[PDB]
Amino acid sequence: GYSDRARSITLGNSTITTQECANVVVGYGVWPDYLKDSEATAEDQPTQPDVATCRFYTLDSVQWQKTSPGWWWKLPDALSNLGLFGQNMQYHYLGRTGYTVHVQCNASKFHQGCLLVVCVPEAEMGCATLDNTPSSAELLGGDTAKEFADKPVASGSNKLVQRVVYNAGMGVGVGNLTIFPHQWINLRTNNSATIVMPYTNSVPMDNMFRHNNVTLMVIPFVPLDYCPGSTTYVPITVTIAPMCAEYNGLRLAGH
Amino acid sequence: GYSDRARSITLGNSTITTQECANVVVGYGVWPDYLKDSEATAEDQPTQPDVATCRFYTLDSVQWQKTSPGWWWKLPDALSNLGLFGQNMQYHYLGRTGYTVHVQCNASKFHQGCLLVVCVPEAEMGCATLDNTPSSAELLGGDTAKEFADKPVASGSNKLVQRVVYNAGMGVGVGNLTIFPHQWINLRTNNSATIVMPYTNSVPMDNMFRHNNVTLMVIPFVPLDYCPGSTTYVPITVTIAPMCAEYNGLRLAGH
Amino acid sequence: RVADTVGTGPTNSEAIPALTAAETGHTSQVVPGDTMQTRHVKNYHSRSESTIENFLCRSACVYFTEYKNSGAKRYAEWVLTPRQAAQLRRKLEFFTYVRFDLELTFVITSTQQPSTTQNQDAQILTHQIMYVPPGGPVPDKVDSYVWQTSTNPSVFWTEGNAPPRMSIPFLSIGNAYSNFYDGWSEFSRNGVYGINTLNNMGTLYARHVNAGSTGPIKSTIRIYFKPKHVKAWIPRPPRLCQYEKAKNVNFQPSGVTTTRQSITTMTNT
Amino acid sequence: RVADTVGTGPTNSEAIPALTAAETGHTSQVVPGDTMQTRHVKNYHSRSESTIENFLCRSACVYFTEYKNSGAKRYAEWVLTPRQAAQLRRKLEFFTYVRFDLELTFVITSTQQPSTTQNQDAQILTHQIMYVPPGGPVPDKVDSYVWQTSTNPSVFWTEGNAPPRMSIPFLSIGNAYSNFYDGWSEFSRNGVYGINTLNNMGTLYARHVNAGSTGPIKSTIRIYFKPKHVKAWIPRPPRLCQYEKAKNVNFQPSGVTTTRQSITTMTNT
Amino acid sequence: GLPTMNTPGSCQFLTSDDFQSPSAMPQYDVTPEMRIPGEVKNLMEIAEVDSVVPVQNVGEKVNSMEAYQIPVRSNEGSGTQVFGFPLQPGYSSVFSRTLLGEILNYYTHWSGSIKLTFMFCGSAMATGKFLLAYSPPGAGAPTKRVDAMLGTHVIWDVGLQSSCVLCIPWISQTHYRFVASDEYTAGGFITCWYQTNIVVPADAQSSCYIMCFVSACNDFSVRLLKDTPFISQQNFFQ
Amino acid sequence: GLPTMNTPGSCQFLTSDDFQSPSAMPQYDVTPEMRIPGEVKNLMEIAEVDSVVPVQNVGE
Amino acid sequence: GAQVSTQKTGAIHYTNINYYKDAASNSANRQDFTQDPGKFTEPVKDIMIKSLPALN
Amino acid sequence: GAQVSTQKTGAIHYTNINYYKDAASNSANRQDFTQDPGKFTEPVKDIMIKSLPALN
Ligand SMILES: O=C(O)c1ccc(NS(=O)(=O)c2ccc(N3C(=O)c4ccccc4C3=O)cc2)cc1
Ligand SMILES: O=C(O)c1ccc(NS(=O)(=O)c2ccc(N3C(=O)c4ccccc4C3=O)cc2)cc1
Repeated sequence: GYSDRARSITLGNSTITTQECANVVVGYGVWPDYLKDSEATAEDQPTQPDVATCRFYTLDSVQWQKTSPGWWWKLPDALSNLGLFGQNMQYHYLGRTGYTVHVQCNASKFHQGCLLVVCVPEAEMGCATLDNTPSSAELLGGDTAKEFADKPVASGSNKLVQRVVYNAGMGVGVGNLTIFPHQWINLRTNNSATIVMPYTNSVPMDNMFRHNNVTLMVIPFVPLDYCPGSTTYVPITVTIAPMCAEYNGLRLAGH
Repeated sequence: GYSDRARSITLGNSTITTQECANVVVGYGVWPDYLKDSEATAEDQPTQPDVATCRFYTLDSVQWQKTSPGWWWKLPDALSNLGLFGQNMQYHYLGRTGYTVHVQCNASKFHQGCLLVVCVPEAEMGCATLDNTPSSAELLGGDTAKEFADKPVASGSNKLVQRVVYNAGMGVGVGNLTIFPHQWINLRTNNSATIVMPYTNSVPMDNMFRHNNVTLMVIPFVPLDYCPGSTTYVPITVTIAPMCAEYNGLRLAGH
Repeated sequence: RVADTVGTGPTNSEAIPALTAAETGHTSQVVPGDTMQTRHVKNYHSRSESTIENFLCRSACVYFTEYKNSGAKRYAEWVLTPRQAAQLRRKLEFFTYVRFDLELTFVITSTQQPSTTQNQDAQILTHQIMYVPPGGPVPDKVDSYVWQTSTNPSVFWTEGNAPPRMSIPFLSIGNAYSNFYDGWSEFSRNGVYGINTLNNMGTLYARHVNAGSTGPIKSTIRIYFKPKHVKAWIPRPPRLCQYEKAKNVNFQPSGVTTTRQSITTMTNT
Repeated sequence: RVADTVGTGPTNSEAIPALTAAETGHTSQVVPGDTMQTRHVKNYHSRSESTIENFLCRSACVYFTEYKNSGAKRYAEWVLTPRQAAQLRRKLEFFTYVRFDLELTFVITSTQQPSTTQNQDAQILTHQIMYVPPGGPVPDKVDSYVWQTSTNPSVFWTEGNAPPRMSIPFLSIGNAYSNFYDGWSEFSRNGVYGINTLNNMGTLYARHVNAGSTGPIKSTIRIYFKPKHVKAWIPRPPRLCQYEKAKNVNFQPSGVTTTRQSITTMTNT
Repeated sequence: GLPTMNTPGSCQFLTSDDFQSPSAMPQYDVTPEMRIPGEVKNLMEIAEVDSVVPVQNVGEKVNSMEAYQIPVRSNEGSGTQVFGFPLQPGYSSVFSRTLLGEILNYYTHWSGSIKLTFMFCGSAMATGKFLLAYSPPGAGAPTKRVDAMLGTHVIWDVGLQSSCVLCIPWISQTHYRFVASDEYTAGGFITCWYQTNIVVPADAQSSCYIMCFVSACNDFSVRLLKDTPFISQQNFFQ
Repeated sequence: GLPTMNTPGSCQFLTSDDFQSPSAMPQYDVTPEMRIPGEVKNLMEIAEVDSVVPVQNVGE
Repeated sequence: GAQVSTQKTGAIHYTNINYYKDAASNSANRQDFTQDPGKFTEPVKDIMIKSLPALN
Repeated sequence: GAQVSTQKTGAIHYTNINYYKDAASNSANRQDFTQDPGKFTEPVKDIMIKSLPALN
């Protein structure tokens, strides 16, 4: 209907409308749907959270500086605090999810900059120490944005993650991250990215409080830039919504 | 129609008629035609020079002495000066051509002599120095006839071509050159040779200002001979006409 | 069999198949015809030697160990992983999930070791390569009851014949081998990182059956893997920076490209 | 199956199938019947063992190199060209363009080298012949990562068995291999002359897998080429003067024929 | 007895063979099959996706996010060169680490068109026109816009749809080309020139950026597999 | 097992043999075919062409 | 039964009979030609048609 | 299928079955008999008929 600048994604109670943007990028060509009986490995009865764990959970906003390295938020561990998603993953052994990762950032028409919004499934990060693994408090968020750096993280005995924008903390060239579903938030025109992740794993259902199946990375390829004066604080706000959640094996609260 | 002494080849504007000669020798059995889509390697759109690059370009005349070694003219590099053929090969990366090589030489009926007119595709000449390659200014013409010699070219550090009539500057016996399409210009009777070359290469189209697909060689097997007096200057004039020219990849002027 | 070009000609209408935002995460398909005019060109080129399987199905050496026939280490041991050779590893790490069968070929070659032993004469060493499934028994001394191969597969190969070959089917707890695992094995998120039990096909031990020559002989078992019946899902960036560890993705930061001169130079340094 | 003669008889009409100018570049076909009379003779002779393929499809040795199993040159290297042997080369240079598949057979034979080393005993050397496609990696030290044969084909051959054989298909950028190239690779017409990239199937390296005997052993890899599925276009004169270089047609002038006595002598000198 | 004579070719192991085999544990029941999203069945699925080209290089414009951005600025004289690199993927130090080029280094041959999408990431009021030209090998790269015109060019007029695809068509004298450097075949020169200088109003930054993306076309094929040179190891990973 | 007894003739390499073979890179797609002029299919095509005989010989 | 299929030709027939009990011991499926770039390329919800601009 | 063809006799039958995936690994085409000397011999435009002189 008319212009494609408009979009409106209603999931449950919360709606995200955007005045101006572009197309929604759908997964690898699959939209998250429930797991059928010919893939169901669980023998127990699953719950149906429906609309009450499919609302757009608005994670922490982070401020984009004129020159800023980039950010990443793990996916089952950014929602391990918010709402009933954070409950269910803890009371249930197995969980299965899809996402609507919607990154929204506005800017004036005198500002320029360009974010790459990718969603890397299975981002296994390296480490500054070449024989130690990361910690679980540097590697993961807490719904907070972890940010990289533009200089190598110095080696020692530290278990801090290796964080360099250009290697993406994985040891792959940053410019090749575009294979994975993504979109760009070029501030010239297009002010949001919508990436619909379908459930991707080697097993049909997996624990979410020990395994992080998706990692969102928002990397500015063209630094934010403008003239003197104006506004100097253009945040990037992430709204993520679980989609087609399904759990099994009703244990008890844990870690 | 009547006598076969007559022939008349009209290509575009220029016509070559000959009062007396013999049959036209057609290629290997193929007459040059345009390259079809099942051979077209180029993805670009080719030009059609038509009649304006299909006229008989009359190259340099050379004087046949009583005893003279022989001559050769490279084919895409004898026409790299004359007319629009010399332009097109320089503005276009790829080119494809056929030829009508018509060697004309007249003589009186008190003169004798006999030329072999062959067209050697891919004449890769040796060198006087047995470890150096030829130069590009001795090896090639400039539309001028390069002539061989009857004594071996002395070795040194020189990059001058090895030129001996009897080895044809290739290291093959001169008497075996007749496989290739040819004709004889026996001055007794028959005063021209017409050899219709079709495009011959391993690739469908190739640059012409770096590769010379045909080499015309005119070798006198029976020296010109006559009695004292009369005329003493029987030239050999070469008229070559491109046939079914086609170019691609409209670059800019080069070498 | 690839696609073909077709005749076009001039264009002056509002079509502009060129101009289109690439900000939408959509990689547009533009043919020659759109930016110029190109006649009908038939292409017979074949995009076969580029299939996922054919790419991965090439035997690559994953490892090799040495074992003296008379001394200390009379047996070698290897936990099966393709993560010991850079070459094969980088090909597998071009996909997040892969599923395949393996063909294990072992190229065992013996070399005499310098010694002052008198009258050294070999009587054709016979080698035993034994596969021990994950959670099997573990041999120590080379004479242990473990080497009886009661249920454990083994190839017995007499030297000077076609190299031993055996197949392994797809053995994974899951439904695909994970080439990248983000997660721990422990619920408290400590310990090993991405050392998940899905790509751990037990151990493979090898030893000399006989006592060979009187003198010492050292043999070199070279292991070859060849992926048959491959299915690969989720493509991902090839590794840039060099590998550092055989179970981690640890790396030292390095260049983004090979450097040259200016932005307008036409020749690589 | 060749043609047959048929009865003729006297001829007194204006036919003269003999007299005809050969100045027109037309090689006339004259039978026995035209210059005499010959009755009907049936010929069952067969012009098969003269076909283009059968002519060229004979295995010819193109080269051989040597490599010590313990010392310096532990590997040999060869840029594939048929231009290293006079015999095969002259047959190929009877055609301007040829297209074919290759069958590479390697006849590796080992010879012990004299030494004062004590108790030299071989344990069946295994040789590796590896094909490196054009623009591949180049091994240096014989232990380089290059020899992992990650994608590069290799034949592993244990000594004392049928010699290794492998096929190569037709690999050419163009649509035929050029046996004679008149042109340069450089647009300024300098540098190499007729060193075109169409007959350059990379390099082939070979080495000893094992450490063989305690003493030195030198092995000799002999390479055999055999053209299958041959198609040959544009015939041309066979080479007269001897070859001088493996990439040029350089020559020293020599005789046009072997000499004899007079023009009317009936016996060769 | 069935008479047979072993042809030479037997008793060898190739590193690219394919045959029947004896099994290990026989009758093993393989796990089921899941239809996990994003199945790959051909390398051309991966090769036809855009990847950012790190066109800029200096010596520290190859260790940051400065590599991927191509500096564009308003210069009063028009005919200035924006960038320039040869098209010779899998050898050129501009495409040596891109997604297309990295797949290409496992192959010796390649054929097909290549798409260079240039995306203007300037201000939203900045304008400019660029003459993106590809000049086939026939001479040694233009040094003026007046020479670049003669080639196959596309004038890109900016203003909404912040990308414009200059599609480089197949111009070669052969049905394949080498990935590794050769001089029998070459790939010409890709240059960009200002057609009409970057006009930027007040309060808008006068230095913008362009991004270059490399992708394969659908008329693309690679042939003859070899193994990469851009990966290495010394001792085994312990 | 299919009983066979190797007849003598096996385990040799002739220089004029002809057999099936294992391929190198499998599934390689050979380049197209052009109908380049002057195809040769028999040596009698070449042998039935005139060549000048150097009948005279002396020493120069 | 004997499965007969054309050899991979550029521009014929080989018998092949599986001889082993398992189906994990059969020769590789080198021939298996399929292409479907509507996945990673153009993953968008509503396909952009090449005749107008993607955005309004 | 099995291709049966006569052995090259002077003046019978052999089974041959291609066993390899590629068609570049099949045995040579030793039998392939054709002759057509209307090429290099007599390449003239208008064929000279043997009953009169070529020239007038
Ligand atoms: O290879 C295995 O299957 C095999 C090898 C060692 C093995 N371990 S054991 O149970 O400790 C064992 C250890 C030694 C012997 N053993 C001897 O001590 C001996 C002395 C003289 C002749 C024979 C033998 C002989 O077998 C038998 C069994 C089991 C099986
Ligand atoms: O053949 C190849 O595939 C192969 C040979 C050498 C090679 N190059 S390397 O990456 O420099 C390398 C160099 C040496 C070793 N290596 C050792 O240093 C060693 C010591 C003791 C036991 C085994 C080994 C062993 O493999 C492994 C790799 C790669 C592969």
